Amino acid sequence: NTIRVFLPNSQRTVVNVRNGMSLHDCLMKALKVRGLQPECCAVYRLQEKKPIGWNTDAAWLIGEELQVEFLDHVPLTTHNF
Ligand SMILES: *[C@@H](c1ccc(OCC(N)=O)c(OC)c1)[C@H]1C(=O)c2ccccc2N1C(C)=O
Repeated sequence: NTIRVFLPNSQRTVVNVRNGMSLHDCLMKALKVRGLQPECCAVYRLQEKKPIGWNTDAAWLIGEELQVEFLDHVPLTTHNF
């Protein structure tokens, strides 16, 4: 049960989905092997780009195309403690 995921810089990957798996868990490895972390990105369902969260249950998205974008490079609030 595969989902098509478009990535930044014209890249693209297919990921496998099991029931209950979150989007984060479904995409973690496919992003890691391309040098990307979900925490640095936003994800969308193509339907237009509709934003969805990283805790979306990916089983409901089988059959759709998703898109991953980098978050804009703006400073984060300090969290060192
Ligand atoms: C990726 C990363 C990039 C940008 C982030 O947020 C930008 C924003 N204002 O929302 C982000 O949030 C977690 C992550 C990578 C970084 O480039 C980076 C900078 C600072 C802190 C953490 C990170 N990054 C992570 C989480 O790997």
